[PDB]
Amino acid sequence: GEVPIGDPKELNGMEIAAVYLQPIEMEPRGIDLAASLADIHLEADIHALKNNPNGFPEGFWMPYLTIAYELKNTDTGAIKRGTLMPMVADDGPHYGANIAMEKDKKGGFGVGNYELTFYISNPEKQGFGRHVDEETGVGKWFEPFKVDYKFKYTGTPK
Amino acid sequence: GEVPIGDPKELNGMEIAAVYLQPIEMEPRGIDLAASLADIHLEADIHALKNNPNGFPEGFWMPYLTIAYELKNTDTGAIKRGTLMPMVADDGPHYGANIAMEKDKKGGFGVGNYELTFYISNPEKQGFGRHVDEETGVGKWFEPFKVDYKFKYTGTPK
Ligand SMILES: [Zn+2]
Ligand SMILES: [Zn+2]
Repeated sequence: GEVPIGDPKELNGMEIAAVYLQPIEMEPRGIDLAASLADIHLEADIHALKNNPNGFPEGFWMPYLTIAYELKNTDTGAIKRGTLMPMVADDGPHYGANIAMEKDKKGGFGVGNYELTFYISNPEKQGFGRHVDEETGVGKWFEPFKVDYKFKYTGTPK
Repeated sequence: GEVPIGDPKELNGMEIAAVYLQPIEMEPRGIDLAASLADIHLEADIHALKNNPNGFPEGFWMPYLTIAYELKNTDTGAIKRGTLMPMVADDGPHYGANIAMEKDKKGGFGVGNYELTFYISNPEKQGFGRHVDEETGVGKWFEPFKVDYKFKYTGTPK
């Protein structure tokens, strides 16, 4: 199951949605938390809107983004942070991370009320280039920004 | 104002076409050869085919590839190698490099018959993941490969 986290935002020429899923078995091994040690996969779905000012066609996945996350259980105060990594599934690329929830004994990450924040930086931080000549050039990149979501976490999708 | 280089190749779930155009100005600075030192901008246009085996939607740009090129003037025997870098223009993302031809201080890269080779490695080299679970997983990435083109360079179009 895919559970939507809050409502998707249209910001800075992109549609930015958050969902969580069952833990994802991913390769290459070692880069991310193993699926068996996780309770969910947190995903950011980020695609260009129409009239994207940085030259991305409508619907294209936005690549080379840096996406940090903060996940807060507002009931318990438990907080965890990390970064999502780029990967591909049978239905296309996304940003994601396996996350231990109930499995994490270092904090109160069980069923409850959560706040999720993404801190998103533009592709130039990873060295992705942009044409700036008059003939082929595009608009300047957005400055780093945050999007916030509130959701109820009800357990690993079933 | 793109000049086609040879015939496009379809392999490993991708269409791989090459074009050149006038030199472009890229940010961030100090990575790509400066436009004034160049004669052309070489581009690799790489998009998913139908039924891409790694889950990329048809038409999507293929991101996180490592791509080198070798360019050989078959008339003079002059050969140069470099890297293509990911970037976005007003027509979307591509891999490209500004290249000195007539302006190459070594000489031998003027108007003539050329062989161009791309050497391409998969996204895992750059930390890109893939789902491997039964429900949403995708197959292995291609091993490093090359594709070859033949074309006539008719001079700097700047
Ligand atoms: Zn994933
Ligand atoms: Zn370019």
